[PDB]
Amino acid sequence: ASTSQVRQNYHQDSEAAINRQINLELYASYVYLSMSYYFDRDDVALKNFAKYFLHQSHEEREHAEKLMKLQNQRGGRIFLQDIKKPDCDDWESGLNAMECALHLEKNVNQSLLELHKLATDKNDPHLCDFIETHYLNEQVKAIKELGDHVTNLRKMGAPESGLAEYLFDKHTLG
Amino acid sequence: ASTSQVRQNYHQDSEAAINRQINLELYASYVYLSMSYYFDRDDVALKNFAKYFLHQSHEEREHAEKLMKLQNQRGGRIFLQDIKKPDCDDWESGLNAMECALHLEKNVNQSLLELHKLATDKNDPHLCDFIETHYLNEQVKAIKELGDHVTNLRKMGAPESGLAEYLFDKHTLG
Amino acid sequence: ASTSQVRQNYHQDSEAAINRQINLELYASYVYLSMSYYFDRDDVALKNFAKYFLHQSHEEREHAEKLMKLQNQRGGRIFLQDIKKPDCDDWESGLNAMECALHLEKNVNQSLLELHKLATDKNDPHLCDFIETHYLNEQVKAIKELGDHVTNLRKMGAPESGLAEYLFDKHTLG
Amino acid sequence: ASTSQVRQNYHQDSEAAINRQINLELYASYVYLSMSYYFDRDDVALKNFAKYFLHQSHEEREHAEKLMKLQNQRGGRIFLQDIKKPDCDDWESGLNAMECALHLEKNVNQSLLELHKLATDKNDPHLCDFIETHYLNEQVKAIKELGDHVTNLRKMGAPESGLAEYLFDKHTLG
Amino acid sequence: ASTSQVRQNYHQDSEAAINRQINLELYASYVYLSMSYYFDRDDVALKNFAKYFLHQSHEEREHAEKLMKLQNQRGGRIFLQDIKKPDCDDWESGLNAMECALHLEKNVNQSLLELHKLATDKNDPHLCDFIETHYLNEQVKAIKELGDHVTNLRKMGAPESGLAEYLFDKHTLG
Amino acid sequence: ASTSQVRQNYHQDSEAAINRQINLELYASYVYLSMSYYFDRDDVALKNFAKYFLHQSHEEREHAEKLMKLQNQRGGRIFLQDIKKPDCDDWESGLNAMECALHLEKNVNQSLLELHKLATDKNDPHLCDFIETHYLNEQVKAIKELGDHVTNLRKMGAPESGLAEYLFDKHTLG
Ligand SMILES: [Cl-]
Ligand SMILES: [Cl-]
Ligand SMILES: [Cl-]
Ligand SMILES: [Cl-]
Ligand SMILES: [Cl-]
Ligand SMILES: [Cl-]
Ligand SMILES: [Cl-]
Ligand SMILES: [Cl-]
Ligand SMILES: [Cl-]
Ligand SMILES: [Cl-]
Ligand SMILES: [Cl-]
Ligand SMILES: [Cl-]
Ligand SMILES: [Cl-]
Ligand SMILES: [Cl-]
Ligand SMILES: [Cl-]
Ligand SMILES: [Cl-]
Ligand SMILES: [Cl-]
Ligand SMILES: [Cl-]
Ligand SMILES: [Cl-]
Ligand SMILES: [Cl-]
Ligand SMILES: [Cl-]
Ligand SMILES: [Cl-]
Ligand SMILES: [Cl-]
Ligand SMILES: [Cl-]
Ligand SMILES: [Cl-]
Ligand SMILES: [Cl-]
Ligand SMILES: [Cl-]
Ligand SMILES: [Cl-]
Ligand SMILES: [Cl-]
Ligand SMILES: [Cl-]
Ligand SMILES: [Cl-]
Ligand SMILES: [Cl-]
Ligand SMILES: [Cl-]
Ligand SMILES: [Cl-]
Ligand SMILES: [Cl-]
Ligand SMILES: [Cl-]
Ligand SMILES: [Cl-]
Ligand SMILES: [Cl-]
Ligand SMILES: [Cl-]
Ligand SMILES: [Cl-]
Ligand SMILES: [Cl-]
Ligand SMILES: [Cl-]
Ligand SMILES: [Cl-]
Ligand SMILES: [Fe+3]
Ligand SMILES: [Fe+3]
Ligand SMILES: [Fe+3]
Ligand SMILES: [Fe+3]
Ligand SMILES: [Fe+3]
Ligand SMILES: [Fe+3]
Ligand SMILES: [Fe+3]
Ligand SMILES: [Mg+2]
Ligand SMILES: [Mg+2]
Ligand SMILES: [Mg+2]
Ligand SMILES: [Mg+2]
Ligand SMILES: [Mg+2]
Ligand SMILES: [Mg+2]
Ligand SMILES: [Mg+2]
Ligand SMILES: [Mg+2]
Ligand SMILES: [Mg+2]
Ligand SMILES: [Mg+2]
Ligand SMILES: [Mg+2]
Ligand SMILES: [Mg+2]
Ligand SMILES: [Mg+2]
Ligand SMILES: [Mg+2]
Ligand SMILES: [Mg+2]
Ligand SMILES: [Mg+2]
Ligand SMILES: [Mg+2]
Ligand SMILES: [Mg+2]
Ligand SMILES: [Mg+2]
Ligand SMILES: [Mg+2]
Ligand SMILES: [Mg+2]
Ligand SMILES: [Mg+2]
Ligand SMILES: [Mg+2]
Ligand SMILES: [Mg+2]
Ligand SMILES: [Mg+2]
Ligand SMILES: [Mg+2]
Ligand SMILES: [Mg+2]
Ligand SMILES: [Mg+2]
Ligand SMILES: [Mg+2]
Ligand SMILES: [Mg+2]
Ligand SMILES: [Mg+2]
Ligand SMILES: [Mg+2]
Ligand SMILES: [Mg+2]
Ligand SMILES: [Mg+2]
Ligand SMILES: [Mg+2]
Ligand SMILES: [Mg+2]
Ligand SMILES: [Mg+2]
Ligand SMILES: [Mg+2]
Ligand SMILES: [Mg+2]
Ligand SMILES: [Mg+2]
Ligand SMILES: [Mg+2]
Ligand SMILES: [Mg+2]
Ligand SMILES: [Mg+2]
Ligand SMILES: [Mg+2]
Repeated sequence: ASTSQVRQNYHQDSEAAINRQINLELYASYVYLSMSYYFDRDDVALKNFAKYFLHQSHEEREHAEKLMKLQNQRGGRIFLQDIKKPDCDDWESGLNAMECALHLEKNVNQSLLELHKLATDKNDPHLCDFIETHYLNEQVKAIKELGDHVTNLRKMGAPESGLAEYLFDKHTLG
Repeated sequence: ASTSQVRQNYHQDSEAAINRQINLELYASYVYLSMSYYFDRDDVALKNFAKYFLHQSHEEREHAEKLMKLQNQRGGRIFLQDIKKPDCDDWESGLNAMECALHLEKNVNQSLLELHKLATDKNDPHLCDFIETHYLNEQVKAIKELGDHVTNLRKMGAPESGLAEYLFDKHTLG
Repeated sequence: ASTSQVRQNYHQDSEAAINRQINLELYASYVYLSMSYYFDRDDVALKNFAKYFLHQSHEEREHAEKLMKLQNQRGGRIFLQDIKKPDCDDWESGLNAMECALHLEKNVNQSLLELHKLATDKNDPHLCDFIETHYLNEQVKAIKELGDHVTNLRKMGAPESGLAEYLFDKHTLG
Repeated sequence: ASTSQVRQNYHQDSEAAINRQINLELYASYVYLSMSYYFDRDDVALKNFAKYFLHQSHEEREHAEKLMKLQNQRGGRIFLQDIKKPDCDDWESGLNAMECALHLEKNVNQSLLELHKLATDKNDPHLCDFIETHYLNEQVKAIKELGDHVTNLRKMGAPESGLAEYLFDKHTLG
Repeated sequence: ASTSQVRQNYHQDSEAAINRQINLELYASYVYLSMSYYFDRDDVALKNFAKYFLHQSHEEREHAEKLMKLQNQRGGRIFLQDIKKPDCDDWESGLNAMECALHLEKNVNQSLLELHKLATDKNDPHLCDFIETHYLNEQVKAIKELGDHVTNLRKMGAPESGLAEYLFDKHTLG
Repeated sequence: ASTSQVRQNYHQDSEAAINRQINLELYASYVYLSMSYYFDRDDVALKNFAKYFLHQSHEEREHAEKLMKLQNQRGGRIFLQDIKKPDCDDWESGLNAMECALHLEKNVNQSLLELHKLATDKNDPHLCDFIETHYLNEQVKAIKELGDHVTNLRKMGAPESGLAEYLFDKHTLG
């Protein structure tokens, strides 16, 4: 029951919201892992799409670990939940995977914006600064990058043009 | 429906057993992640226990990735399931965590031995060699290491001796 | 007549099966040599297809040499047969050559799997280990690579698109 | 009485067979030590024969140590027996010593093949892989090398030609 | 049917004669491969004879490849035939193998001299220069080397003297 | 029967005493090998005790080899006997093993002192110098080191204190 010796200005609602965000980052890690190995299939065979999404996957795990570190720094207690399987097994195309990644990153951003609103409501400037420093601009850059990629693949003629996804794999992701 | 152009001598039962093993490796990764951050709590504060279990966690993710690579190499299709949360939130002590890790690694080994029996039953010598090369001796070394650690912590007087877990953290894990 | 001073646990059927496999590896070497120089024709002119298949050809010769070394290591006696000319003089296209190479590598794999079954039947664990160590995973990687290449060429629009085979030559094989 | 915390899938018969093999490797070490110092006698005086057999002797000790390490890795218990003196004090000639070494290495190989059959019978794929990885191909190479040496010494005119054993000592073992 | 865009002054008889020579070079490659592994037998065991003939074998493959390159350079079309097994399985002795290699190299030279006569008859100075530059002096050097080796082995007392072949292996081929 | 051409001032009793000492050094090597792998057990798990005794074991083998070299230098003839298994399978504790090693080294020293008395009685100053140079001060240093180790382990509270043996392993043997 008794309070952590380190805990100060750290609301129970913020503690719970941080545990929810840890789960979402691990979910995103899992989604990108699934997408990566789709592109390693012998009937898809786009190795730089596979490498790009595997790197994305490793970055999400790092995002989760930093939130776990934060939870302990502030004297909250980590509570883990199941990591749900991704919505899709078959990602259809390079373009569709990039569109799904854009959607994932905007949903993660919306979660972080809700987290920041809560930290603002509870007058937790350390937690506001943590989210702003480590997460919000990373999300803005990730979303911009994925939008750029979706744009190029559409302009090149994906997903009908297998030549488009092949040349994008070599010139943008390679 | 139609068969992968690469698939040869790769039974549907082996394909399914590989997907089950991918889930178990990701589960083990999650268990070690949970254990790691327990030792980063301000009321536990054993930083080399935390580092040791985080490294274990990263190794399990690599074990899962190599099985995903194998699935595609042989022309099977990855099917992911939810990654269950670990059995414990509170791991009690350095000794208890090490005993739980020993139990986890023996359960993963038993799964791999069942997988090898199936590959033997289906006359899949490539899959037998894959399991023997990349997994069986890694498990034997992991189990031996964890047994050694449990032995030292017990002999030192853990878990009642907080001095024992502190000195083990510095001299064996540091 | 009299037995080799080194021979131990090496069945006459295994000895004969090794000589058959030596011939098949030299045949595969010859098939890839033929394919290589097709791409060096002035009316085909895909230099990285030519280089890729020449390297394949040199690797098959190395596969044959290692089996010849094995035969002598175990005290069997090499018996050579004619190396048959390849089935084709004209390989039609980059895509068709890659499809023929995939077929060749799956036939060589099937031969090696029959060889392993025989070594298992004759309780020859050294020969089983030799095949697993030096051949089975090399075949699995070769087949996966060729499947990936066939997939990309088809998606790019080969064989009708001469642009597809030209750009594949530069970006994947170059 | 109670079971090792590490032990899994490790039959008592395999444990005993490993202890027998440890003794045989130490015996082989002793045989090669005896042979080495025969060639250091002032009335034999073949220094590269002496060096060759001393290196052989050190390799057998390493073979024994790795089996001792395996016994503990799998949670079996080492049981040592007397190391019998070699069959001979006087090895007669370079050729006779090489013929005795060929016989020793084939007997050690036969022991390892019996060990592998037992591990196969007890469905111990880790132990099968251990024997295949560390022992079976080392034996095949050792036996082939000794056969080659016996062949050269016989062709040169040993053991009647002291010139043959002298020139072999310099050109093959030196 | 229609003519290569590159073809100029290249008679159909020269084109056919080049295909015959490609087969003979691949045959010679095969003969030297067979001879090499004879010397790797445990009951022959002359490792520098084995290395010498393996290098010879690799040089013949290079001779064949350069003729394949020539065929395409001049706009002819490669036509491959079966590579016949060597005349012998058992080469008897170092001296006999060297005598067989001398005979092989003189037969290859006679083929090249017939090829040059044809190129002269068809007023093909490029093909005459190609044969003179890349083949005729290589044959003269190869034949002289093999004659020197046969001479030394005979003078040393081969094939009855196993000491002769052993010392030649070390001092000339080593 | 007839005498070695090198033999001078080398009594048959000294020759026999040297063969007895060769056996005792090989016995000591075996005792330290057994002790080493006791500390590699998963239920003992003191890796620097294991390393220390393995090094001791290798030093005893070197002691035996130097006596074998001496036997031949002086024109005596090596006669080997069985190497008896150690008195213990289970060495109980770090302290007990160190006490057993102290006892072993004092027994080996007593043997060497008897050997020196015999060499003195037979007026063999070369053999006296050999024993003094290579053995007597090595024994005195070994005995002093083991006494120091026994003293520290007792003062630290071994064998009841598992913490004592763990910290000794790290700070003295590590
Ligand atoms: Cl608070
Ligand atoms: Cl609160
Ligand atoms: Cl990464
Ligand atoms: Cl605030
Ligand atoms: Cl940023
Ligand atoms: Cl940006
Ligand atoms: Cl920015
Ligand atoms: Cl391009
Ligand atoms: Cl299949
Ligand atoms: Cl199936
Ligand atoms: Cl790591
Ligand atoms: Cl099988
Ligand atoms: Cl391993
Ligand atoms: Cl280990
Ligand atoms: Cl190991
Ligand atoms: Cl046999
Ligand atoms: Cl047979
Ligand atoms: Cl190459
Ligand atoms: Cl078997
Ligand atoms: Cl491989
Ligand atoms: Cl691969
Ligand atoms: Cl691989
Ligand atoms: Cl068991
Ligand atoms: Cl049992
Ligand atoms: Cl050595
Ligand atoms: Cl098995
Ligand atoms: Cl090996
Ligand atoms: Cl070999
Ligand atoms: Cl080898
Ligand atoms: Cl023309
Ligand atoms: Cl013409
Ligand atoms: Cl070469
Ligand atoms: Cl002319
Ligand atoms: Cl030249
Ligand atoms: Cl010359
Ligand atoms: Cl010249
Ligand atoms: Cl004397
Ligand atoms: Cl005397
Ligand atoms: Cl050492
Ligand atoms: Cl004296
Ligand atoms: Cl000293
Ligand atoms: Cl001292
Ligand atoms: Cl001193
Ligand atoms: Fe994230
Ligand atoms: Fe794992
Ligand atoms: Fe300390
Ligand atoms: Fe091959
Ligand atoms: Fe051995
Ligand atoms: Fe040639
Ligand atoms: Fe000693
Ligand atoms: Mg959620
Ligand atoms: Mg990202
Ligand atoms: Mg709480
Ligand atoms: Mg669900
Ligand atoms: Mg989507
Ligand atoms: Mg910033
Ligand atoms: Mg950052
Ligand atoms: Mg499961
Ligand atoms: Mg691990
Ligand atoms: Mg399916
Ligand atoms: Mg649940
Ligand atoms: Mg537990
Ligand atoms: Mg291994
Ligand atoms: Mg590995
Ligand atoms: Mg065939
Ligand atoms: Mg290949
Ligand atoms: Mg035969
Ligand atoms: Mg035909
Ligand atoms: Mg085909
Ligand atoms: Mg096997
Ligand atoms: Mg392998
Ligand atoms: Mg290889
Ligand atoms: Mg025995
Ligand atoms: Mg050896
Ligand atoms: Mg027992
Ligand atoms: Mg006896
Ligand atoms: Mg003998
Ligand atoms: Mg191997
Ligand atoms: Mg080894
Ligand atoms: Mg011909
Ligand atoms: Mg030549
Ligand atoms: Mg034509
Ligand atoms: Mg014929
Ligand atoms: Mg001939
Ligand atoms: Mg010239
Ligand atoms: Mg040249
Ligand atoms: Mg004694
Ligand atoms: Mg000592
Ligand atoms: Mg005597
Ligand atoms: Mg006894
Ligand atoms: Mg004792
Ligand atoms: Mg004195
Ligand atoms: Mg001194
Ligand atoms: Mg000394």
